[PDB]
Amino acid sequence: SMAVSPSPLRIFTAGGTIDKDARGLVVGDPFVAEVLKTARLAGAVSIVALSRKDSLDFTEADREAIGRAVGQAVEDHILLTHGTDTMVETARYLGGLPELAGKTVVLSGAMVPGRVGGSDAAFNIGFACAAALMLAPGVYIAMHGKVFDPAKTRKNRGLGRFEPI
Amino acid sequence: SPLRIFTAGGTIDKDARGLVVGDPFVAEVLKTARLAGAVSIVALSRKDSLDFTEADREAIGRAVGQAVEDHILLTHGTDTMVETARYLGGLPELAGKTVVLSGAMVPGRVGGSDAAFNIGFACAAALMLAPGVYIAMHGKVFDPAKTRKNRGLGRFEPI
Amino acid sequence: SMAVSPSPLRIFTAGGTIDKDARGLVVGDPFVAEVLKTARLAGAVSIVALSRKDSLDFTEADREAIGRAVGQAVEDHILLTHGTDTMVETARYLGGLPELAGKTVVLSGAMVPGRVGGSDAAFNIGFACAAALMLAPGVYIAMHGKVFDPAKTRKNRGLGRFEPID
Amino acid sequence: SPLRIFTAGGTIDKDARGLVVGDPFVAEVLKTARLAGAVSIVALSRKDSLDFTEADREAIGRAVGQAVEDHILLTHGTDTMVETARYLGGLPELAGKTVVLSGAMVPGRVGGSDAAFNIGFACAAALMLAPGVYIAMHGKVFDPAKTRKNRGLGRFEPI
Repeated sequence: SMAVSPSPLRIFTAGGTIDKDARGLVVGDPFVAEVLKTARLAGAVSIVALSRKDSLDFTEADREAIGRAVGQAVEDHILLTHGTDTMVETARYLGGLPELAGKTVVLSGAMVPGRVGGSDAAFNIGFACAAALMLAPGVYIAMHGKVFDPAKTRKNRGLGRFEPI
Repeated sequence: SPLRIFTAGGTIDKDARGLVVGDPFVAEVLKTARLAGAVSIVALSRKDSLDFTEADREAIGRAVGQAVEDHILLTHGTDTMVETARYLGGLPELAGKTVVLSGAMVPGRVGGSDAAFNIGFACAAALMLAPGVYIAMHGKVFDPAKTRKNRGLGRFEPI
Repeated sequence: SMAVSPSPLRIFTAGGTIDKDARGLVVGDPFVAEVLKTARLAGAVSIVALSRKDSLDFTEADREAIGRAVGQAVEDHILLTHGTDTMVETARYLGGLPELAGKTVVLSGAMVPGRVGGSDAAFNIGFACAAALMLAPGVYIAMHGKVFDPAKTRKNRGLGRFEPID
Repeated sequence: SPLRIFTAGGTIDKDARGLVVGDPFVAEVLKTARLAGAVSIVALSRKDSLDFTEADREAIGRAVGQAVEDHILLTHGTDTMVETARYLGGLPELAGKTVVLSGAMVPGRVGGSDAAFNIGFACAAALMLAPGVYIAMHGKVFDPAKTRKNRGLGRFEPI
C-alpha cells in the first residue's frame, strides 16, 4: 500500500502562561496549536483541551481528571502543556498512576506567553514533542532544553526556572 | 549532555533586511530558550546548500570531527541536506556521535516559519537519539540513506 | 551646504498598554522606540520618558508635569504615547495651556500591547507621527485611523474604543 | 474622509514560497488597526515595479480615477515609485485627489520591517495633505518631481 504517516503523539492543553492572550493577560486559545499549524508536519497531532485554569488554581480533583484523560488515550506518546507554577505537582501525581506505565508523558509550557515577543514557547514545544516521542515510558518535565525528573525537581519562582533539588 | 551546534546556512537563515543567507537563526532561538545546559554555536558556511561540493561536505565532516561533544546539531539548507547527511553517515571518525541535521522550509525571520519548532525538536533529537546521523524535520526523524527531498510534496519523504 | 535633515518631531512616553511587556503584563520600555528604530527615518526623533504609570493612576500633578515637559520642548510637533484610560483627561488639560498655542500635540497609544501579536501599536505610531507633523496647532487624540477633538471625545472602556459625545 | 487603498505589489508584499509578491500586506495591518472610518482596498497588480511599462502607469492612473474617493493610498514597489508618482502628478483627472504612494524597504512579513509604520503614516498623509501626489516614506512627505531613489543611501532623497 501507499505509505501512511502515523500520528503517534497526542497533545493535551491545561492552560498556563504559554496560552495567555492580551488581545494584563488571561488564558486564551492553546498556543501549541499555532506552533504545530506552521510546523509542516509529516503526520498530524490530535490536540484536545482539558482545562484553561491558571496552574495555581488546580485542585487534587483537577489533577485526577487529567490523569483519567491521559490514561484513556490510545497513543503511548503524550505532551501536556501546563502552567509552570504547579507543573511539578501534576507531574508527580501522574507518575504514581499505573495506567500510565506504558506511556511517555511530557509536561511543558513557557515562562513567556507564546503570543509575546521573545517567548521560549515554540522552542519548548518542539523540544517537548521530540522528548514525548523519544524518551522511555515515564513522566517528565521538558524545559530549558533539558529533561527533569519530577520527583527531583522544583520551580524557582524568582528566577523563572526549573532546577534540581 | 553538552551540545555543539554548527551552522552551514540555508533557507532557515535567509534575511531580507529576494532573501540571502544572514546570521544564523538558531542563535536567535537559543537566546530566548532560557537553556540550563552546555551549548555552543560554531559558524561553518553561509552557502546555499545547492552550491556545496564534495570538498565542502568533507570540510563539514572534519569540522564535526573537531568537536569533542558527542551530541551535534547542524543547521543546513534543505536542497542537499540528504547528501551531507549520507556523507557524514559514512565517516568512521563520527561513529560515537549523535549528529542531527535540520533547517527550515520558511526562513526563521519570515512570519509563519517552522524554524523555532524544528530547532527545539532537533536539539532534543541530538541529545536523545543513539549514535548515528539523522535528519529531523516535519516533527519526525529520517534515516538519510532512505530519504529524499520531494520538491513536489514540499517535504522530505522516505524512498 | 549639504542638505541637513531636520528632526521636527519630539516624542514623550508616559506609559500605557502600548508599552506592557512580560516579566500578567506590566509597563516596560517604550514600544514607540522599537517602531522608530526600524522605520528607516530620513531624520531622527528625540524620545524622552515622562512616566511608566498605568493611566488610571495619573493625578492632577502628573498632568501638570507632562504640560511642563511639552511646553519646554523646542519642537512645535509633539507625540505623547499614553494609556487610553485617562488619555482624554491629559489631552483636555494640555488644551488649556497657552504655552502650547503654537504646537501640534497628538496623544496616541494602543489597545493591545505592541509586544503582543496582532497589536494596533505600529500603525497607530505611524498615523500619530504623521498627524503630529500635518495637523494645525492644537491638542488631538489619534486612534482608530482618525483624529479626535479631546473636548468632544470619551473612552468607551467597555467597547475598547474612543468615540464622540455626539 | 473615506480612504481608498490600491495595491500594486512591491517589496512590502513579498512572501516566502527568495521572496515573491504575495497578498497585500496593507490588508493585514488594517485588520488589526481597529479602524473607525470607511476604508476599502483594491488589488491592481503583483508586479515588481522595475517591470512596469508606461501602459502599466497609464492603467494605474485610470484605476485611481475610477475611485470617487478624494483620499487615496497606493502601495507600490520602491524601484519605480517616483516614475509612477510623477506620471500621476500630471493627470488633470486626479487634480482634486490627495494621492499618496508608499511601500516598504523590508517586506512586511519579515522581522524588523518599516511596513506597518509606513502604512499608518501614509494613511494619515492621504487624509491630511492638500490635493496632489506625494511619496510618504522614511517618516516624511516627498514631492515626486524633486525626489529620487538613492540606492547608495537606501532611502528616497530630495534632488
